[PDB]
Amino acid sequence: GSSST
Amino acid sequence: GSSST
Amino acid sequence: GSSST
Amino acid sequence: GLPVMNTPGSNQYLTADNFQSPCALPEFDVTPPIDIPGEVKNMMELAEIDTMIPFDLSATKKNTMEMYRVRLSDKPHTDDPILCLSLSPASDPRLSHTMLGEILNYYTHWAGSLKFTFLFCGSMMATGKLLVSYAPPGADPPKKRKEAMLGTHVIWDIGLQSSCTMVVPWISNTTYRQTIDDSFTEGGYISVFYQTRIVVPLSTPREMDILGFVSACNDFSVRLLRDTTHIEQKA
Amino acid sequence: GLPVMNTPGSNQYLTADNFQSPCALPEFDVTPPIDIPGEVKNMMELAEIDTMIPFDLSATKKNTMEMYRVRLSDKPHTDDPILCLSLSPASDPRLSHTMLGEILNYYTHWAGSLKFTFLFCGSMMATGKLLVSYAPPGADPPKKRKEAMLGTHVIWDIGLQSSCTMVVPWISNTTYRQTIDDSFTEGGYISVFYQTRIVVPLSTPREMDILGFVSACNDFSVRLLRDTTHIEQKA
Amino acid sequence: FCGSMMATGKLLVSYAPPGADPPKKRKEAMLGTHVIWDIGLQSSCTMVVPWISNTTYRQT
Amino acid sequence: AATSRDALPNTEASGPTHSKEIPALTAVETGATNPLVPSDTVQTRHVVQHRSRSESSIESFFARGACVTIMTVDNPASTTNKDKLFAVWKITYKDTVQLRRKLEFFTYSRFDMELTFVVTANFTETNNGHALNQVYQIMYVPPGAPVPEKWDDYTWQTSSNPSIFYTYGTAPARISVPYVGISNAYSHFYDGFSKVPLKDQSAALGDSLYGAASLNDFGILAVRVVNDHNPTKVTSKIRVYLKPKHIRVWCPRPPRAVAYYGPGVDYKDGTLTPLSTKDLTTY
Amino acid sequence: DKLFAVWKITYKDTVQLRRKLEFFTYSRFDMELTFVVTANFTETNNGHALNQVYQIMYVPPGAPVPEKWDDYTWQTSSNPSIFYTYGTAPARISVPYVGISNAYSHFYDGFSKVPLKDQSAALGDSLYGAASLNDFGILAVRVVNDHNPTK
Amino acid sequence: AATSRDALPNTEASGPTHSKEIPALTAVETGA
Amino acid sequence: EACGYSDRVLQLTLGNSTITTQEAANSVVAYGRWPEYLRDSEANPVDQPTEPDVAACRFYTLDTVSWTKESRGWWWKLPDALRDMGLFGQNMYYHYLGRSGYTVHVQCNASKFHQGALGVFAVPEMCLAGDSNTTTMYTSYQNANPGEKGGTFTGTFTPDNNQTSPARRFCPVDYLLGNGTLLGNAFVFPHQIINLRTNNCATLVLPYVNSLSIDSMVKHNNWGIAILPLAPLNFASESSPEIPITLTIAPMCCEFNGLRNITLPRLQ
Amino acid sequence: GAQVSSQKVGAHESTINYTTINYYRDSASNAASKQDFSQDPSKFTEPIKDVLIKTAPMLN
Amino acid sequence: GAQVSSQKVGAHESTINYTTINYYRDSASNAASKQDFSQDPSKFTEPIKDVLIKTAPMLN
Amino acid sequence: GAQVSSQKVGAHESTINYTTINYYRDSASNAASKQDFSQDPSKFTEPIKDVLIKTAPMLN
Ligand SMILES: CCCCCCCCCCCCC/C=C\[C@H](O)[C@H](N)CO
Ligand SMILES: CCCCCCCCCCCCC/C=C\[C@H](O)[C@H](N)CO
Ligand SMILES: *C(=O)CCCCCCCCCCCCC
Ligand SMILES: *C(=O)CCCCCCCCCCCCC
Ligand SMILES: *C(=O)CCCCCCCCCCCCC
Repeated sequence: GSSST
Repeated sequence: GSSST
Repeated sequence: GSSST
Repeated sequence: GLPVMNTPGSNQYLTADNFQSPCALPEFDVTPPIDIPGEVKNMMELAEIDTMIPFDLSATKKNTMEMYRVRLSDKPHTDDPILCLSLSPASDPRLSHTMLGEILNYYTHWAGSLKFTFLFCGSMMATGKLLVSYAPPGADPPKKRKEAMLGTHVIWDIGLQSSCTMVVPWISNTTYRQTIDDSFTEGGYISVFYQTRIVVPLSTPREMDILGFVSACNDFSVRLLRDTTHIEQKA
Repeated sequence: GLPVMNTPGSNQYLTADNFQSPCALPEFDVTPPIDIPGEVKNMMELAEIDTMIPFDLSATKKNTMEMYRVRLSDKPHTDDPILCLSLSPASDPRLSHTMLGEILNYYTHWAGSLKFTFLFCGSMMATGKLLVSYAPPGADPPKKRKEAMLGTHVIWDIGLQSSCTMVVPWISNTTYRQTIDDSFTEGGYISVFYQTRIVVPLSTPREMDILGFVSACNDFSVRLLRDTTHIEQKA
Repeated sequence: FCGSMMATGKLLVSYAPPGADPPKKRKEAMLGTHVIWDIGLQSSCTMVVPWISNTTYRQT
Repeated sequence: AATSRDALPNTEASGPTHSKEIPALTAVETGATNPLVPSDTVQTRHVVQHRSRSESSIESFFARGACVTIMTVDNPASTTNKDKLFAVWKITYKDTVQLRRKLEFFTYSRFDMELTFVVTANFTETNNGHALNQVYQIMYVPPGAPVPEKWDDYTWQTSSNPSIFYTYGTAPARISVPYVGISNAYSHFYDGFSKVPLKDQSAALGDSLYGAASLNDFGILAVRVVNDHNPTKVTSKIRVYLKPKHIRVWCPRPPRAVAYYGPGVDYKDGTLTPLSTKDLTTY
Repeated sequence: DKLFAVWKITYKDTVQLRRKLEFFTYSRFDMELTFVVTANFTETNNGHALNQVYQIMYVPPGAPVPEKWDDYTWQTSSNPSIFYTYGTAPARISVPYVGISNAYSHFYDGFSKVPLKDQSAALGDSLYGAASLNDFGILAVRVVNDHNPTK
Repeated sequence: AATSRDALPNTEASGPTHSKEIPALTAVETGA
Repeated sequence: EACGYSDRVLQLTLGNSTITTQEAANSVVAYGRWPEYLRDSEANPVDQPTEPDVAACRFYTLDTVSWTKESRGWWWKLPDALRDMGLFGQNMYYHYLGRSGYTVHVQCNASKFHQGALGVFAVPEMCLAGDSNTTTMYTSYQNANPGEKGGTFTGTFTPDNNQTSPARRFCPVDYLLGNGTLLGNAFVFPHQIINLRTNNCATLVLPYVNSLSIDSMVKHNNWGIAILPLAPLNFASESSPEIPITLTIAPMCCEFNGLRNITLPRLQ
Repeated sequence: GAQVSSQKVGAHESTINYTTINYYRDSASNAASKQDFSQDPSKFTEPIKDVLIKTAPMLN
Repeated sequence: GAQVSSQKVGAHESTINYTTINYYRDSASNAASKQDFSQDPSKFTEPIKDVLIKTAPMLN
Repeated sequence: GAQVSSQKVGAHESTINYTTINYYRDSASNAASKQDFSQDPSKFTEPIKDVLIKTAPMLN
């Protein structure tokens, strides 16, 4: 889906 | 939607 | 969103 | 702008492509469909309809009504063929222009079973037994009942049920055959013989015609769309 | 339209790319696979099969059946080599055309262990002990049993088990070697010697052949795909 | 086989049920019931002639 | 579940041995290759193996576009005595040698085919006239469909044949095609004939070429310059690149060792000595 | 003869990137190559030339190097090639860390050969600091278009 | 619900016959 | 086995025929696939197949050839080599289509004082090279199909220079496996070696292999059997030794489709 | 508004799918789905008023 | 309809992934996944009827 | 498969982010993240065996 850093 | 391998 | 056939 | 990288195929026009494009007449009020009879959903539906074979393409009979008539007579029994035909449904000149043959000439490959139905058009008083044969390829094409008997066949008894059908079952090495004359994908031999003879009483015509029809079975299919040679436009 | 910005690489054709493209034959009826025997999933499977070495490429024996035959005889013991070979599996002329050598010539780099198996083709009455050697690179190439003994080796006793295998273990400075003759990535020396001598009774051939085979071990791999020099098309 | 140990050989032992030309060449004998005998340590070889007959008993 | 990019097996440490187990002794007559690993014949250390066979999977080995043909076309002045050249090519991988040799490591294959087209043009006469940008038509004419006889005849209508209209100087054209064989796999080798010679038939009548199946296996590509004749003549070339995507292969074969000589396996006299001189006891 | 180019891949033909990398002894990296292509006329002619396509073929150590602008090697069945169209965006590809060592050596204090006593000096000789003679192979570049009246 | 890409019907195995059922005999006059 | 069973001692029984051997080197099953009948999911011709079972799936022995110091090698094609073998051949010529697997048993005994080694290779689609450098792919049906006598390999390529009446036959050069590839690599095909000190036979079980489920046996050969001397025959100190080589082959799981009149091929 | 459908996969290397988004208000601008139906040929092959039973006489 | 797979990361600067969407109905139009399987070489390296135990005599 | 990271915002007009999707199977094709780590210089500035205390004599 989406990774977030 | 999204498949994931 | 998403339809699926 | 979103970083993009143009790939090969960019700006080409492939005539078989399937893309969206802008509508030149936006918000156009389309006329609704009505339920017209006779809708077709697949070209093979048309191939499953019997159409009549121009069996006799002799120099004088071809391109005339006579080409569809196979003449029989009450002559003494012979083991010699009434007709001989190659199972090359798109390319043998007798099959290539039937509705089946015509649709096959828009495709490169065909597969499946076929069927030949013969109609006896003699008088009610005329009787007879005929042998309809299919020989799969690879041996000498049958020129005598003795050989034709050994292959797939139907012995037709003439009577109230006017017509008789022989099914040519899908028997092939390849999964699809070519729609042109090709030895590797050859289909074999269709032929008709006198099993006994046509017999008539007195006061009766001694010669008569049979008509023949070909159509596809429900297991029949075609593929690789192509242009036909059956129409052109020189200049 | 969506704001986009064309990046470098745009419109190029890289022959190693992996993009989607439009199908010229949409809705084509593909023929299903059948379970054909002998499917291969990786080229290294082929490299693990033993193929025979053309050891004797002398001017008269090369490009003839004789090149595969290493001649032995019952002569008195010597410490001199039966054969000498460089471990350059893609470039030494004796290895480069074996199936292993051939696959290696489509790649720039190779790594892993190999194995040499020799087959004694003399008569049952013939006996003998031979020494098969692998010397890793960096010293004088063995020309006498005395040196070859000091490296990796198998002393082969001839008998009912017709064949014997020496494994050339992966011993290298670099993680991969080049598939060409290169001093920095040199592999060392393969050689065979008489340990005792071939002995035969009377009424027996005093000379015979051994055959040799090479194949890759399960730890063997290749990389950087490239064109081979083993085929060309001048004009 | 009563030859020496050093002697080797393969032989074909045949049984042809009746009704055709009696085999005078390996080519015909091969087509009937047979055992290809490889000579070696097991000195002997057996071919079984199976009961193949039209009648339930044959005459002596 | 073992994938092409998985690491190969570790070397396990092994010590000295003195037993009746004889890994080194074998018998190749059986038809088998001895499955040995270094710890079978020497003392080994433990090594954690990281290398993989990812680049030698069948897919990766073939995952490159190879040139299979060069088609020549032109567009001359209208006044020329010679006809405007359009090209006709029978589709095949056997006009060039490199992809052919790679496919021929195997007897049979299945794949989807990607064709990429590189198009270049030039002037020929030491003129000073110009030419406006050319559009090319690459038409696939499958076995049975009318092959073009003139650069401008009715067949170029393409109502049913697939065609690519390529614009000069744009990205090279590209299309994909499914596995289109009439068999369950492509045969790289066919040990047979397309006809049985019968006794009751003349020899000419029963004859056919060795190893050839369908005379027109896959049809042809016909290429033309769509632009009308121009005062200054321009000649162009269309290079065709074939890539087998989604590929499966069966029955491995020794690779071609002497120069190709025709579409079959035939060889030419004077090309049969690939191997070079090297002495038996010379490193 | 029609000129095609052959270049042994290296960062040492120019000086600026070389000096930056040489602040360090060893390195690992993925390499991005971008290609800028320019052309011109040479003779004081008035003839024209249609737009050129270039082929940049990577020939790794061992593969046949082209001897003629049009010989069989340009088929590229296995070597990677870029067909670049003149006047389009500069071509670009990426390559993984492809070294045969665990890192690239910017300095190698050694030889690729040991000189042995039992062997002649010529036979044991090699250049100081040089490892694989053909470290990374070559790029071979050609104009794919046929000969044109104006050069 | 039958789609254009559905597989066509299987051939079912069938044996010898001797009956009053006459599939082969027909009458095309009917228009069928 | 402690009850005496050995790798070297085998018995094979198919139909009314049995082969025994006391000096085998195990046996090979090509690509690990045993022969099988055509499955319904892979079937193609719809007519009821003929499956002759024991009438055809039995061992047929071909004409014995002779191995000498000048022998370069022999070849046969399948099904061609069996086209005249009892009811197998009949079934073959009466039907358009046919498929079959095979047990191939090559026989060659000698003595503890003889030496030599035969490579016995089973090659799928064994296309051989022709004798011509004027016309490619020109080997005639008659020359491509020798039947049981088979053909031979040669150490020398010699081009047919008769342009008026060409020989139209194969010229299969031995180190090039008769097809332009090196013989040392033929071991990637299913094989065994008859090395006289070790074994007196080769046994190869071949599945039906093809790019189709069934095909014309009369037009197409599926397998080729190639036998080449990897190490030359030798004995004591005789200059001209000879030992025989016999081939016995059994069709397995063979089935045929498309029955008609019999095929009568032009074979000469 | 994305539509996700499956491909009928011919040559192989689960279900493989593909995605479709319509960019325009007018359905005329849409690509062709190729998700089409089949029908029985009867209106052309058997247009007779009395249902045909193929094992029976067509005329009774 | 997006497919998300991992990259095998070679030189480094978690799991790094990449995304794939198929744009066409025909699977033939798809790129190659390179998500391939390996198999054991046995059908070519050990095609013998009796299983080979490498520490044992190949001939017994 | 979208990766969302924050920008270090220099000149200003919450956290501003940006999005990244990898389009290729090979990590070598990826852009550089610039999400890099720092380390202490000690292996070069203080490579001595006994830990240095800067207020103390370097030599004792
Ligand atoms: C607008 C351009 C469309 C181009 C369409 C090309 C369709 C024809 C595909 C040809 C497939 C060739 C595959 C290679 C050869 C065969 O493997 C062997 N000779 C065996 O069958
Ligand atoms: C279609 C174009 C493909 C181009 C492919 C280029 C592959 C070769 C990569 C070369 C890597 C060069 C790295 C720099 C040099 C080395 O660091 C030092 N001399 C030490 O090994
Ligand atoms: C349904 O569509 C919701 C999901 C949206 C996915 C991203 C859309 C991609 C760009 C479409 C732009 C609009 C076209 C006019
Ligand atoms: C599954 O695909 C649902 C998610 C959709 C993500 C946005 C799609 C991006 C644009 C695809 C356009 C359609 C291609 C014909
Ligand atoms: C994870 O990626 C799921 C979200 C997908 C967002 C839309 C993807 C935009 C287009 C990517 C195309 C694929 C690149 C090969």
